[PDB]
Amino acid sequence: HNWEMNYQEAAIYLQEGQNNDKFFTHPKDARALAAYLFVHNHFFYMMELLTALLLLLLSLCESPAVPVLKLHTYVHATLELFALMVVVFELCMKLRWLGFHTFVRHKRTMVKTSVLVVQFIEAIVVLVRQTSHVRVTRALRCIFLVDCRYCGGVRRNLRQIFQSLPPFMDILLLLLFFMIIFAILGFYLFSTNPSDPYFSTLENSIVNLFVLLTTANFPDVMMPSYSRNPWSCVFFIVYLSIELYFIMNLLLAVVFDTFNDIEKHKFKSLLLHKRTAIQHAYGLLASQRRPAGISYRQFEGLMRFYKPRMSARERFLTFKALNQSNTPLLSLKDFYDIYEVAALQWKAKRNRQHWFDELPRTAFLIFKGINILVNSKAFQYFMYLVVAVNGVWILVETFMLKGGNFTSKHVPWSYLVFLTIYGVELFMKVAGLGPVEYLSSGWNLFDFSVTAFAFLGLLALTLNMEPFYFIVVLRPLQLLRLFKLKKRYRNVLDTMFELLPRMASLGLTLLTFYYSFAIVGMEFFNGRLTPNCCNTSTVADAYRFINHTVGNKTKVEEGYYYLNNFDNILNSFVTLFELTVVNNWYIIMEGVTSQTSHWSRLYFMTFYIVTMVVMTIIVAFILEAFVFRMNYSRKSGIVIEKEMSKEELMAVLELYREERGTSSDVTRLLDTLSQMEKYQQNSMVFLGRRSRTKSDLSLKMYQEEIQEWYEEHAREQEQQKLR
Amino acid sequence: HNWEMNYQEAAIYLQEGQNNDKFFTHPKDARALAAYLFVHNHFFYMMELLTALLLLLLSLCESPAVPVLKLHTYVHATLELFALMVVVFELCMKLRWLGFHTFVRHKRTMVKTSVLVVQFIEAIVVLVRQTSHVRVTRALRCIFLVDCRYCGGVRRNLRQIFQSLPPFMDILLLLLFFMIIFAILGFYLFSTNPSDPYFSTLENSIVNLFVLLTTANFPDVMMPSYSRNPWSCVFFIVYLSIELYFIMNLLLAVVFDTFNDIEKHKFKSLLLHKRTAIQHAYGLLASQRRPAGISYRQFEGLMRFYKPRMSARERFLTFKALNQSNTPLLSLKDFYDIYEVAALQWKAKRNRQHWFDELPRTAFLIFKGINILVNSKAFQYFMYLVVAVNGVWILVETFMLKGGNFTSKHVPWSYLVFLTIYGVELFMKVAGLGPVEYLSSGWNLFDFSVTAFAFLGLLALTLNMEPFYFIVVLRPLQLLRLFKLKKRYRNVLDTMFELLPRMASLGLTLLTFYYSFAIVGMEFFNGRLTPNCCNTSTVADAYRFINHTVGNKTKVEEGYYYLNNFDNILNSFVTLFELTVVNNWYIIMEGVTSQTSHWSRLYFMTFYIVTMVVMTIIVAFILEAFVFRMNYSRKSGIVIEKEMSKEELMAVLELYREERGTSSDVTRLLDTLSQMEKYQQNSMVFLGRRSRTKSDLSLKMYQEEIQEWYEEHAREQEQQKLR
Ligand SMILES: CCCCCCCC(=O)OC[C@H](COP(=O)(O)O[C@@H]1[C@H](O)[C@H](OP(=O)(O)O)[C@@H](O)[C@H](OP(=O)(O)O)[C@H]1O)OC(=O)CCCCCCC
Ligand SMILES: CCCCCCCC(=O)OC[C@H](COP(=O)(O)O[C@@H]1[C@H](O)[C@H](OP(=O)(O)O)[C@@H](O)[C@H](OP(=O)(O)O)[C@H]1O)OC(=O)CCCCCCC
Ligand SMILES: *[C@@H]1O[C@H](CO)[C@@H](O[C@@H]2O[C@H](CO)[C@@H](O)[C@H](O)[C@H]2NC(C)=O)[C@H](O)[C@H]1NC(C)=O
Ligand SMILES: *[C@@H]1O[C@H](CO)[C@@H](O[C@@H]2O[C@H](CO)[C@@H](O)[C@H](O)[C@H]2NC(C)=O)[C@H](O)[C@H]1NC(C)=O
Ligand SMILES: *[C@@H]1O[C@H](CO)[C@@H](O)[C@H](O)[C@H]1NC(C)=O
Ligand SMILES: *[C@@H]1O[C@H](CO)[C@@H](O)[C@H](O)[C@H]1NC(C)=O
Repeated sequence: HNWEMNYQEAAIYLQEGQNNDKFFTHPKDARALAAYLFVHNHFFYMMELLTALLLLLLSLCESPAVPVLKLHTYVHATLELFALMVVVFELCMKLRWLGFHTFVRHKRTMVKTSVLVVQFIEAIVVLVRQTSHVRVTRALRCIFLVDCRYCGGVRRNLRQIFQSLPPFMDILLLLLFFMIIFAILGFYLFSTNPSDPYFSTLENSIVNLFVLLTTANFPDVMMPSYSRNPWSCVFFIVYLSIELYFIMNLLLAVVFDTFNDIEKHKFKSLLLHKRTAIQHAYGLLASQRRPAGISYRQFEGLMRFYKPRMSARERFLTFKALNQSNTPLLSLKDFYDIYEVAALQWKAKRNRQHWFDELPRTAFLIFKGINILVNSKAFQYFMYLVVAVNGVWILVETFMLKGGNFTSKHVPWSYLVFLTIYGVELFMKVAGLGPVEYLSSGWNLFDFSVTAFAFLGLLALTLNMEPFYFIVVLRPLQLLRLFKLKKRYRNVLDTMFELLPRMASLGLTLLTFYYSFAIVGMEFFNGRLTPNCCNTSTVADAYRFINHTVGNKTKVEEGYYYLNNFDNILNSFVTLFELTVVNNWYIIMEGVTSQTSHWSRLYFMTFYIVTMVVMTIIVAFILEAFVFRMNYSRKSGIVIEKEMSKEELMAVLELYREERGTSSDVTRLLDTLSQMEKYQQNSMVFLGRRSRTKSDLSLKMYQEEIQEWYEEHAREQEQQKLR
Repeated sequence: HNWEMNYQEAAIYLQEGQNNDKFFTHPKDARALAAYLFVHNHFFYMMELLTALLLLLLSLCESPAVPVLKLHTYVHATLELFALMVVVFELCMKLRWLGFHTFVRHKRTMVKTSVLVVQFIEAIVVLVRQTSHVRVTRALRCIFLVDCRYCGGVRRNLRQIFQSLPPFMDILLLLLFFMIIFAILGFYLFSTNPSDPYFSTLENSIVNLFVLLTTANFPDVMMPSYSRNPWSCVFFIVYLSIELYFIMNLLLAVVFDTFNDIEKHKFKSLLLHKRTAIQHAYGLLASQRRPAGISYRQFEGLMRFYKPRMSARERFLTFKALNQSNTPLLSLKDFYDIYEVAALQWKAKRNRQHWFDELPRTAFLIFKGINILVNSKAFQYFMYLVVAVNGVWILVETFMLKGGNFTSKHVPWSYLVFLTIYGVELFMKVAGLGPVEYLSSGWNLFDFSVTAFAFLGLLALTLNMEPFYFIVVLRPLQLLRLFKLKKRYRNVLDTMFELLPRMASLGLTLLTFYYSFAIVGMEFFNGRLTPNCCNTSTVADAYRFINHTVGNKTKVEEGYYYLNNFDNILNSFVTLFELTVVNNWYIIMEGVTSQTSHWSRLYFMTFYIVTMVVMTIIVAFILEAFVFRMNYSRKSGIVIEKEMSKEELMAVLELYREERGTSSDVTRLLDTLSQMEKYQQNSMVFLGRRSRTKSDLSLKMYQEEIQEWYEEHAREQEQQKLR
C-alpha cells in the first residue's frame, strides 16, 4: 500500500503541473487527498461552467426583456438565488481543499466572494419589493465565467490586456493634449462663420475633434470652412497627420509590444512550472538503488493513475518512446518530455483493404477496378476539369440572364447534370477507397459535405419547401475545391484549422467587454430612442418617420437609426457591434445625448478607446502566429514511429500474470500474440500521432531563448537548495 | 605621379562603394576618369533635382490650371522643351562615362529615354496645334524625380513595394471570391423588398459589398433589411467577421512581412557592396613590403581625396581612431570601419567660460553669480512650478469665461506677467550659461523659439496687426516644457527627431502615387462636379445648392460635396487626401459615375487598394524602427574620445615640412604647438562626435545575423578567386 500511494502522489504532481496550480497546496493526508480528488473531476468543472453560463443567460429574461422570453419577477429572482447557492457550494468545497490562510490570500476568489454577497442581497431585495430597482451590479457577473477552469485562456488574455495599460495611459495623455490645443485654435479660427454647427462653442469643437480623430466625420467637418477660404484645409491636414497617423499608430504599436513581452514571460513561467513538477515526480518514484532511473514497473504506476483509460500496449509504447538511451531506465534528460508523448494515440499499420477479406471473387475485381480508377492521377485532373467547366458555365449564365437567374423557381437542368457528376464521383471515391480512408482528409470531408448539402436542397425543393432554395443559390461553393491546386492556399487553410480554438478563446474576451457595456447601456438608455425624435439636434435627418397618403399606397420614408436601441440584450449587442465597426458612431452618440445629459458622451468615448485597444491586440496577436506558421511551413500533426518485437513482449506478459492486475490488459496482449502469429513475424511496427497545440507553436517561436531559461531556472533552484 | 593616382583611384573605390555603383564601370584611363569626375559632383546632382522638380511643378500651369497661375500654351510648351533638353544633356554625359553596352543594359535609364522621347513629341505637338489634346502621358513624369541621385531612398522604397506584390495578388483573389459569392446570396436574399436601393440589381450588390468591405456604409446598408426581419443581421455579422477582420488583416500582414524580408536582403547587399570596396582600396594602397598594412602617408593620401576640406589634425585623429592595435599600420580588421569614423567631426575640450577671459572684475562676479543661479537645481524646480501654475491658471480661466476668452481683442494682464517671467528667465539663462552652451540642448532651443514667438505676437498686436492674434491664442504650447519631467517622453521625442528624414523619404513616395492618380483624374473628370447636379442618383442630398429669400437675408443651404473637384492639381490633391482617409469615399465615387460611365467605379476601387497597401507598409515600417529604438534606449549620437601627445606631433610636423604640402596645415600644427605651450602640458585630449544614421539602426536590428553574412561573403569570394 506504499507504492500505490507514491503512484497517486506522482500523478497528482503531473496534473498540478499541467493546470498551473501552486505546490504549497499539495495534499499530504487522506483528508486533503479526498478534497483534491473531489474538486478536480470533470463533473465539478462542468458544474462551474453550466452555473456561470446559466447566470449570464439569466440576464436575457430580466427587467429589460426580449418580449417573448419575459418572465415574472419572482421566477427569475428564485433562479438567481438557486444559481448563487450552487456558487456557495463550490466555494465551500475549494475552502475544504485549500487552507483558510491560502484561501484568503488568493485575490480572485475573494473578489468572487464579495460579488457573490452583493448579488445575493439584491436578488433578495428584488424578490421582496416585487420590482427591479436599478440592477447595474449585474455587469460584474463576468467574473463567474472567467474564474472557472475551462476558461483559463480567456482569463489570461484579459489579465495581460489590463497589464499592458501603463504604457497606454502615457501616450493617451499626449494624444488628448494636442487634441485640446487644436480645439482652442479651431474655436478661434472657425467660429465667426454663422454657417457651421461644428465649431460654435468649446464643447462642440472638442467633441468634433475627438470624432475627427476616429475619422468618422472628416469631409463634413471641413467643408463649411473649406468653402469660405480654401486654405482652411491646412488645419485638417496637419491635424490628421500629427494626431491620427503618427500618434495613434504609435499608441497601438506600444500597447501591442508590451503585450508580447507579457505573453513571453507568462509562457516562460508556464514551462518552468511544468518542469519543477516533473522534477518532483522523478524525485518521488526513482529507484534509490545502484542504478538511478525509473523502472518499467513504476512507469506503469504513473500511467495507471495519470492518463487512465489506456491500454497496456499503449503504456509500453510510451515507455519505449521515452527511453531514447537503450537502457532499462529513464534519466531526467529523457523524462522531461512526458506531456508531449503521453498525449498521443497509438495505431498499428495495416496494408490490407476493408472490402477484400469479406467478399469472394468477381466483385473483388470490381473493387480493385474502382481503386485503380480512383488512384490513377487522370481521374483527379478530370475532376478539376469538371470544376473549371462548371465555373465558366456559371459566369456565362449570369451574363446571359443579366444576373436574373437567381430568382426563378425553375431549377436549371445544367445544375442537375453537374450534381449527378459530383454524386457519382462521391460514391465511386467512397467505395473504391474505403470510408475510413475517405473521411481522413479534410478536402474529401468538404466535398462530401457540400454534395450531400445539395442533395438535401434538391430534395427539399422537389418537396416544395421553397425556403430551402438558398441551397440552390449557393452553387459556387463547389468551386472552392479549385483552391487546393495552389500551394499557398493549402498553407492558409491548414493554418486556419490549426489556430481555430485560440481565435475562439479571444472572441470570448471581446464578448465579455460587450456584456458589461451592454448592461450599463440597457439600464441607462432604455426607452429613449423612439421613432421621429431628437429633432432639436443636428441628427434630425436620421431619426425621422414620415408617412404619405398618395393613392392608397401609404408609402413611408424613414431614417432607420431608431432601431439601434438598448431595449434588450440583443438589440444592445447589435448596437455595440455597430460601434466596434467605427463608422457613424457619432450619430448614435448625439441621439442619446439629445435625450439624456452630456455624460453619455463620456460613455461612448470610453467605449471607443476600449474596443480599439482590444481589437488591435486580438488581430495582431493571432496574425503573428498565423504568419509565423506559414513561413515555417515553407522552411520545411507530428508523427512518431516505434516498434516492438515478440522478445520484448515475453518480458511484459509474465509481469502482468505475476502481479495479477486486470483481465482485459492480459487478453489484449494475448490478442497481439495472435496478430503476431497470423502474419508469421516477430517485429511489428506501430505508429503514433497527436495534433498540434499552442504550446508547440510557442516552443518554435521562442526557440532561440529556451535553454537560457532552463539554465537560469537551475541556478535559482541551487539558491534555494543550498539554503 | 604614381602614388597620387593610386590615391585618386582608392578614393573613387570608396565613393563608388558608398553610392552603390557597380565595379565593372570603374574608370581606368584619363578619359573615363574625367567623365566620372564630371558626373559625380554636387552641381550635377542639383541639376538633376532642379530639372525634375521644375518639370513636376510645370504641371501646375498646364491646361487644367490654377486660374491665377495660368499661362498660354506656347509658354509652357517651350518651358517643357527646355527642361527636356537639359535631361538630354544629362543622359549624354552618363553615356560618356559608362560604356554603350553598359548603358543599354541598365533598364531604368532606358525607360527614362523612352519617356523622354514621348514627352518630347507631345510637347512639340502641343506647340504646333496650339491646343492641349489629352495629356495623360504627364503621369509618367515621376520617373525623372525617382531616377536622380538624392532620391535613392524614395526609389528603393517604391521598388520594394512593387516587389512585395505576388503574395498580395493571391490573397486578394481569395478576397474577391467570397465577396462575389456573398453578393449572389445577398441579391437573392434582399431584393424582393421594394424599399432599399442597395440590393436591387447585381452590380448594386457587388458595389455595395465592396464598399462594405471598407466599412464606409455599414449601418445604412443593413437597415432596410434589418427593419423587415431582425435576423438579417446574421448576414452582415458573418460577412464582416470572415471578410473584413480575418481576410483583410491576413492580407496586410502577409504584404508587410514580405516587405521586411526584401528590406533585409537589400541591406545585406548594401553592406557587402561597401565591404568589397574597402577590400579593393586596401589592395590598392597597401605596403607590399615586409610589414603588411597601411602607413600614415598613404592614409593621408586617402583623406586628401576622399572627404576633402579636412584639417591635418582631424586627419591624424581619424588615423589614431582607426589604429586600435598600437602598431604603425592598419590591418583589414581595423580598416573595415572607414565610413563610421571618417564621418565624425573632432572637437577639443575646453573648460573655461566664454565671458571670463574678456571682462575685468566686478562683472566677473556678476556672471559667476548668474552661472551659480542657473545651475542650482532650485531654479529648475522653480521654473517647473511656474509652468504648472500657468497651466492651472489657463484651465480655471476657461471655466470662468466659459471658453469665451479666446475671442476678445483685450490681452489679459496675466499673459503679460507670465511672458515677463519666461523672458527674464531666457536672458538669465542665455547669459549665465553662454549662447553656445545654450543652443546645444534641444529643449532650450524650443523655449527660446516659443518665447521669441510670443514677443513677436505681442509686438505685432500692439502694432495693431490683428491677424497676428493667433500667436496669443496659442498659449498652452508653453506647457509642453512640462513633458521632459517624465522619462518616456524624452525617449519618444528623441526618437522622433532621429527618425525624421526617413519619414520624409516615405511621405515623398506616397506623394508620387498621388501625383499619377491626380493627373489621370484631372484629364478625365474635369468639369463634371458642378453645384446642384447628380440628382438622378442616390447622392442627390449631397450635391445640392438651394437659395431662400426670407426677408433680405438670402440664407443658403448646401451639401458641399461639389467642392471636391478635379479642376486643378491642388483640388485633386485635397480630394485624394479625402480618399486616403477612408470615410465617405462612395459619395465622390457615385457622383462621378453619375456624370460619367461605370468604368470610373473601376478607377476609385483601384485607388482604394493601392493607397491601403502603401499606407500600412509606411506606418508599420516606421513604427517598427520607432519601438525598437525606444526599447533599446531602455536596454542601456555616438561619442569617441581619443588623445595625442606632443611626442606624437614631432613625427607628424617634419613630414609636412619635408614633403612640402600646403601652408594652412603647417600653420594649424603651429597653432596647436602654441595651445600645448600655453597650458603647460603635452598630452591633450580631443573629442569626436557624429549623429546616428539609419544604417546604425539597421546594424543594431540585424545584429545577430551579420557575422554569418560576412562568412558566406568570403566563401563566395573564394569561389571566384580560385577560378
Ligand atoms: C480593473 C481590474 C484591473 C486588473 C488588472 C490587474 C490584474 C493583475 O495583475 O492580477 C493581480 C491580482 C490577480 O491575480 P490572480 O489571478 O488572483 O493570481 C494569479 C493567478 O493565480 C495565476 O493563475 P492563472 O493565471 O489562472 O494561470 C497565477 O499564475 C499567478 O501566479 P504567478 O505570479 O506566480 O504567475 C497568480 O498571481 O489581483 C487582481 O487583479 C484581482 C482582480 C479583481 C478584479 C476587480 C475588478 C473586476
Ligand atoms: C509598373 C512597374 C513595376 C516595377 C517593379 C519592378 C522593379 C524592379 O524589379 O526593377 C527591375 C528593373 C529596374 O532595376 P534597376 O533600378 O534599373 O537596376 C537596379 C539598380 O541599379 C540598383 O541600384 P539602386 O536601386 O539605385 O540602389 C542596383 O542596386 C541593382 O543591382 P543589384 O541587383 O545587384 O542589387 C539594379 O538591378 O527593371 C525595371 O523595373 C524598370 C522600371 C521601368 C518602369 C516602367 C513603368 C514606369
Ligand atoms: C420636435 O419634437 C417634439 C416632440 O418631443 C415636438 O413637440 C410636440 O409638438 C406637438 C405639435 O408640434 C405638440 O402637440 C406636443 O405637445 C409637443 N410635445 C411636447 C413634449 O412639447 C416639437 O414640436 C418638434 N419640433 C419640430 C417638429 O420642429
Ligand atoms: C435634375 O437636374 C437636371 C439638370 O441636368 C434638371 O434638368 C433641367 O431642368 C430645368 C427645369 O426643371 C430645365 O430648364 C433645364 O433645361 C433642364 N436641364 C436639361 C439639361 O435638360 C432637372 O430638372 C433636375 N430634376 C429635379 C430637380 O427633379
Ligand atoms: C404611419 O402610418 C401607420 C399606418 O399605416 C401608422 O401606424 C403610423 O403611426 C404612422 N406614422 C406617423 C403618422 O408618423
Ligand atoms: C443663389 O443666390 C445667389 C445670390 O445670392 C446667386 O448668385 C446664385 O446663383 C443662386 N443660386 C441658385 C439660384 O441656385
